[PDB]
Amino acid sequence: TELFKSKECSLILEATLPNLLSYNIATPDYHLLQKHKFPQELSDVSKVACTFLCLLSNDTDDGAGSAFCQRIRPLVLHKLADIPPLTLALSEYMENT
Amino acid sequence: EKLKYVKESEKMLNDRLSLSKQILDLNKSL
Amino acid sequence: EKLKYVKESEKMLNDRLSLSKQILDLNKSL
Amino acid sequence: TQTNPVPVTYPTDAYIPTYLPDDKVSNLADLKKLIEMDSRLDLYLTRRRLDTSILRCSITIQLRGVDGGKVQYSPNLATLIGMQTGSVNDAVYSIYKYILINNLFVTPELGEVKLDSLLQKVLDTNAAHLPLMNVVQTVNKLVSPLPPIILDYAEDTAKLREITKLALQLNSSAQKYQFFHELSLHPRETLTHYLWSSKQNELVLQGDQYFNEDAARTSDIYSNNNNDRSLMGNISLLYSQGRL
Amino acid sequence: YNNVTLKNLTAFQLLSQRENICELLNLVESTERHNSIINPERQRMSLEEMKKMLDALK
Repeated sequence: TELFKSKECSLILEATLPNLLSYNIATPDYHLLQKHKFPQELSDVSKVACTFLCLLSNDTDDGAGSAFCQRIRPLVLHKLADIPPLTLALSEYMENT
Repeated sequence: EKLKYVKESEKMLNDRLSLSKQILDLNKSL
Repeated sequence: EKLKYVKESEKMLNDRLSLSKQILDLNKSL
Repeated sequence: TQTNPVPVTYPTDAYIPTYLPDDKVSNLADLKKLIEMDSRLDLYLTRRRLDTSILRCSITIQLRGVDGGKVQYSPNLATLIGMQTGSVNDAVYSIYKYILINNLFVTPELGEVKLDSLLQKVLDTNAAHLPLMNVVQTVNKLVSPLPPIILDYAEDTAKLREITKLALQLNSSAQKYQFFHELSLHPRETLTHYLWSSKQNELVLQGDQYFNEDAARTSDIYSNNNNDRSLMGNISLLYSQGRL
Repeated sequence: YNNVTLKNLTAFQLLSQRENICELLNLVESTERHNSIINPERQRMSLEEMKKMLDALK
């Protein structure tokens, strides 16, 4: 509740926290697939961000964490569709939605 | 607005997957 | 984008209405 | 971008002195207010620029509008989704969401999935556990391209450079103010400090004079220069080490 | 000239140190290094530009 309190500190993680997951990872691009006319790995910050997000997902009783994690899962699911190490990662957040 | 668009688009894609599952119930009877 | 998201949400609601008409067609197809 | 920041030669965002008397200036706090204004505005612009994206012959003609926007699905993969030709990423997203709805992972434990009837028919496999990497890798094989028509029968960097140069001029003026301010506070132990430090700096700058081009080729270094004391005293030490 | 050396740092400290004791006895002018940095016509042009920005933002 201290971290997700103000109006400028709780909105950086609305966009940067999915952005740090697929960081320094050769994601399958689509511009070459649209202009005809897989990484199998992770990075150094990716495991730390996944561990931080899974421990942030343990906010029970719908407090300041569970209200935050429901607006991020439809954007994290777009990144899990492309990176198959992100299926093995983020284990507890998928079980806790 | 971005929440209200996604919460309807996911339900539409779930309805399309449910109809794609119900097509099998018409294919198994033929 | 504020206008475009509502314009797409209304099109998704019209697609939901067309899917409901497809369900009504399936209710009379049997 | 890279992993490490780019090393540059020009200074960027120099310090602001805080030891200046505020009873006469009364503007360093306002300059700090401008700096935090610029930092908050750049914070919002950076967050917006990050959130803004997150014989009968056949007739064949290679069309102009052959694009990768609508790429053909196989008839096995089309009935698993429902759409005829939607996209190239929406198919992978729909297959992953269909597996996530069916809950085939667990009730590696997350790599290997439980093969259903449709998941065996679209993949032509017979195994029970198969990894998601080999699930996703075959999607590029199962998608076919679209067939043609066949008929048979700046200024910001220079501006920040100017601001940094003017801040360095302010730092020079502040240090030259502080030296005379300390000389006004104490007149005794700063002039002896000058007579010591300037003498030592002149001894350092006069420490490289006997090693020139035409000075070393002559003989007025080795001969009769016992007052120099720098060289001609280590010949008993370098000979014992073999350096010659 | 991209890097500094020991002799360059010592000569820089010595040239910055002699000019401070050179101004107390007042045997140097040091007015061309004063007027070209102050520039009072540039200062009143700066005040006119800030007044023009006041007139534009009001």
